[PDB]
Amino acid sequence: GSLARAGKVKNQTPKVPKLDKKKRLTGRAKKRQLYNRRFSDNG
Amino acid sequence: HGASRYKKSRAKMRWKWKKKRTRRLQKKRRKMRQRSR
Amino acid sequence: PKSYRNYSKTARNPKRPFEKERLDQELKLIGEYGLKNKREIWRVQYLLAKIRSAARYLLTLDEKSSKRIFQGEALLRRMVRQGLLGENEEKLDYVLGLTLPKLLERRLQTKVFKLGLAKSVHHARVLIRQRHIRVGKQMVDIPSFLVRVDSEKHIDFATTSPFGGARPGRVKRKSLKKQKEKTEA
Amino acid sequence: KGIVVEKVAIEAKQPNSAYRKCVRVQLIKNGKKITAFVPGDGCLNFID
RNA sequence: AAAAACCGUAAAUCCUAUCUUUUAAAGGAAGGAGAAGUCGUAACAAGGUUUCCGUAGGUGAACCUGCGGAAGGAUCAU
RNA sequence: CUUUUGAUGUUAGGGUAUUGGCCUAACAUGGCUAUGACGGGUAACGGGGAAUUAGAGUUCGAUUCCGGAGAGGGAGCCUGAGAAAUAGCUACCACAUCUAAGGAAGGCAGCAGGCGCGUAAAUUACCCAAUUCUAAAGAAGAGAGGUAGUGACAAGAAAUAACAAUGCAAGGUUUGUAUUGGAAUGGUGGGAAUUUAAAACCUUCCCAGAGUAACAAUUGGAGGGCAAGUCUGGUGCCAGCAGCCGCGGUAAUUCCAGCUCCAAUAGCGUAUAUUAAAAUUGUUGCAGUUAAAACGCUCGUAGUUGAAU
Repeated sequence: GSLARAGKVKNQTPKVPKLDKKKRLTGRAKKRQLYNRRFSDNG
Repeated sequence: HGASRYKKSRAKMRWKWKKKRTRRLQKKRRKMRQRSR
Repeated sequence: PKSYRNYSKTARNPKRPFEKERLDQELKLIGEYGLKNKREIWRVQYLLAKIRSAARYLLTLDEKSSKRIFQGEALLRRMVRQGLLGENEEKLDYVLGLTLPKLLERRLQTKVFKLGLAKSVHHARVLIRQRHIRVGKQMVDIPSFLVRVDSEKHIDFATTSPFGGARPGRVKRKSLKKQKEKTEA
Repeated sequence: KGIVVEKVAIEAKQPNSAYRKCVRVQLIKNGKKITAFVPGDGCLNFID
């Protein structure tokens, strides 16, 4: 007899949007970005 | 199960008395079956 | 009823999905050969495992066994034709030593980058996609094209490509320039 | 596929402490009564 | 040609019997799970009567006692 | 177990296209069985094959081909070279259609399609052009078959950029990286060649046709297993998460969210089943003093195994 609390924190969570950012590039260019950001800058 | 009855390491009821109680229950059940049939 | 057209897989999933060293070397390979996705090197390992299993089975047989002097020579000549083996090779043991880079060297993008044309491996990939390259009398826009030892001699720009002698440049920009010149004059 | 009979809260085990929101379903194949857990946080009130 | 009879092939229905599967049920008796419930202290220390086995009887319960075994004993030993 | 009611065999016959207990008459008492008969179960059509496989193995095979069987369930029959035929007939049972009530007519487990059942499966499309069959055999038909439609069942290839300059970082004037700014190219729209039975698709050619290339990639996670945050808010044993171990009672690396990151990627989760993992079914190849497991003991038939020459 405690089904009235379903979704308590779901409903109590403050609502914030997801903003805009840049379009997240995909595909072969994503792999090239991971590759060079992993092996180039580090020294 | 098999022949590893008793072996009280678990700290349980004594197997001999468990067997005796089960046998008493079986005797009662057999008597009830005989009465019914 | 059911069509009799055969079809089969080309890649095998790795198992143990999060092996750090395997992931790192895969990233090395795909980044430095400019390929697009983890499926590609898996197809390459699938192929290489096929030749490797063939070679292992052949090497299990004794010498002078007709099965050997047939299948082994067929495999050897096929490998030297695809360019994975040099003239210094004569045995199947040398086949057994084939590696992933030695198989990735024959990709079309890798070959065009090596020969020039594109100053980047990704530039080579994108050019192949934009169908600017020819293997002689025939134009292919498949970057995973594997070239043979009789093909690298005639890899060059497609005749219908702007870099191959076709339509020079941006028709929009050219028309705008000519219209502006005509209006000014 | 089944028909919801009613919602019910079920205790968690002793080390835990929670009222998992499950439902009781009468299946259509056989009319058998089963208990099915409703995943998600607030999904219990989203079923009739 | 109808029609009929007789052997034969023989659907189908009914009776009876058996078997298989499912299922109701007063009452009875288990098992498992839950909670801080009640009563005791059985086992683990020589667990405060060493423990256990088979069997038999008894008791609110764990259990107790008799007979014969075992050490997995608390003894590898005048 | 079988054997009155054919079970096993003999003799004679009947019947068949032919042999035969296939059936009849007489006679005999045989026939099978722990090397599993006779029964029961199968969510069992068999095989060619499929998945997984180091080698063994384990599981699957309704389903392209072959063989078998069936046309709601049984039985019977005509024609015919060939049928116990079912888009042939006859009857019964169960359904079910029209009827003027007297009577007629039916069989989608063919192709579409509908209802129902369900977790679970497409268009009441086009054509005989290809393959092939039937005919009185170019020329007619063929829901055989082919074509298209629906189709993230599976399978293959493969976009979501690339490049040059400064500014920044790293290095002795080489790499990565926010600005600019021109090329390349598909997706898409249109016309055409072509293809096609017709059409569509592919391919090819010509016009338009990308800068936030808005022509924007998602799914699942970030304690361990297991790659990736003790970052920030909310909740505070509640809500919830969690395959397992566990997290949650005011610093929650695990819940609810934002950011970031990780993995796979036009694919990614979930459920169930199955295979490997499993040398946890062990012939290869397990274990049996104490973890599960040497029969209380001996004899003993079947079985298994057996000195040398």
